[PDB]
Amino acid sequence: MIAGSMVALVTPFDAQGRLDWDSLAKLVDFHLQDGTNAIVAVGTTGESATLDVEEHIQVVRRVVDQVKGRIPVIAGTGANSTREAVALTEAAKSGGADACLLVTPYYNKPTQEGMYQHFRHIAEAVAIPQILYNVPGRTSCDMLPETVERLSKVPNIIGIKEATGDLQRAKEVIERVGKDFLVYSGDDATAVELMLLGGKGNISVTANVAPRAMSDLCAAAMRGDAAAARAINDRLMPLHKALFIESNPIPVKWALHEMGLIPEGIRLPLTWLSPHCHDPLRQAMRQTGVLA
Amino acid sequence: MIAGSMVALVTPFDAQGRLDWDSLAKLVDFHLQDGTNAIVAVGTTGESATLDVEEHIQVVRRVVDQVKGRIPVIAGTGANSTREAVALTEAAKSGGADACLLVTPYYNKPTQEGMYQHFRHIAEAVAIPQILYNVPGRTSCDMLPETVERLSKVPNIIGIKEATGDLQRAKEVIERVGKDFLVYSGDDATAVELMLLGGKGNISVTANVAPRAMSDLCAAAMRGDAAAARAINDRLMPLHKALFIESNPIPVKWALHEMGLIPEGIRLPLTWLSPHCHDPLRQAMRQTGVLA
Repeated sequence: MIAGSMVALVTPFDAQGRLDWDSLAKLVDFHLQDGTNAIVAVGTTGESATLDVEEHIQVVRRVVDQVKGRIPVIAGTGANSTREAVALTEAAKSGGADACLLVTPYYNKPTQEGMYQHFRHIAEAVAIPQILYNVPGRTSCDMLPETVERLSKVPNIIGIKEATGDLQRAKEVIERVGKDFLVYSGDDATAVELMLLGGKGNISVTANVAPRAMSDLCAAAMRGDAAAARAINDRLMPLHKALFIESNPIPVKWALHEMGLIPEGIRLPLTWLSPHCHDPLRQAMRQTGVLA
Repeated sequence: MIAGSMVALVTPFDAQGRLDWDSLAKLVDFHLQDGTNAIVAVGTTGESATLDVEEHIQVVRRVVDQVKGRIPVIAGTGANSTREAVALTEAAKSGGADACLLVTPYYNKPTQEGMYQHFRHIAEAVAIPQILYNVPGRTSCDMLPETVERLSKVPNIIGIKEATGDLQRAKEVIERVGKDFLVYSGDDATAVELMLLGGKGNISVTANVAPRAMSDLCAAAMRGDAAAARAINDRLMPLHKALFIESNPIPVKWALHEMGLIPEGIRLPLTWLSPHCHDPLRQAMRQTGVLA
């Protein structure tokens, strides 16, 4: 049941930076009410980097217990150490997640072969669906198509999150893999086109603030209605952009706080949306009707 | 104490991937023997990404206890999470390291201000010398010259390991900082030019296999003997190149095992030097006199 608009959920912290379960619950009800298809908990937008292993499973567990099978809950469990990816992945599983999102090793720059062995091992170590995650703009390494196809043959690897924002690349992963290997967008601005070429969804930041509009956009795209897709899309386009004027999730939390859904909390090394960027993001929210 | 030829020491693993203390000992004796200026334990080349915290202190502690205070011992303690960086930094201090090496946040892409707050916190939080590390080609982010000058004014942030290999950049940092803030090289091939420009050292990978040559190179370079430095350097040049035929530390470990100094053990997601790179690196080692 994993596809369409999948919010890359933020982890709300109170002013002190401590986890805030009340806000966590409203964001889930928010997405349970407005049509979100899946919730990705504790991934990049959820500030995976600055969470104890302890806070990490507890966020997975409360989203899973709150969702009650009504929607898939995918947990971020990638790490740049294969052993740790196994452990975090094992933790998500016996935690309730329906699948795990695993970013490619970042800082150590593995060879293409090392990336295959890395993911094949996790896939073989833990009985739980696993989605790959390619984002060279952060990891400083790129999983090439040939490596994806190799991985696409592995039993538990159900799909990939392509974030380069490159359509030529996406098309290329789609031509090389089976119909049963799902390709997701990791780029909010061009997700619509990825879906028209065969993609099966969007793991988005934009869905944080416009869930309903993003599931409408995905359904259209994934149903062939290229005209509705690009129309919702160009209407959302300034939010897409504004949501990135500073590294994510610095902006999305600002918005989320402005709609009264989360406290002003973020953990170092992240900062709060710096003052000079407030009004552009504010303008984009008003035009887009997410803020009045 | 801290400058000159500073080997970015590898952490030896046996064939099953367990720490090898005897082999760590020889590497320490080797460097104490062949004149290495300082030892950086558990940094990037020491495969920090794949070491429990248990192993992290076990290694720092063992190098320190063997060094017996004759040479400085810098431990890697950076993390993309400010709290984890303090943690690792504290373990290092209360472990005997003389200084700590801290790479910038690698996947969350913090603002320049965020990088300042982050490093400022670590420096106030733990009474121990701290060196910044900037290597955008891994971290997907770049600390700007203005952020280095600001951090250079913090009490115990003693220097920076600039790895871009961009000399315009090195000059700028040198020109901006006080002369009690030291700039070290993070790019073996251009370290000579960095020191000739005002730099104070090379946290070297090539030093793993040629401690003596790199020590002499650094001495000339840091004296002002440009002609001697560059001569040692174009001589070493094919080793510099070969040692990166695949993401470091993959090549350097191969070299070290061919030399009889460490086992054939590397941790996933890394792989052992792929078959097609063996002879080019063997050739470079023989050309430089490291292997007969």
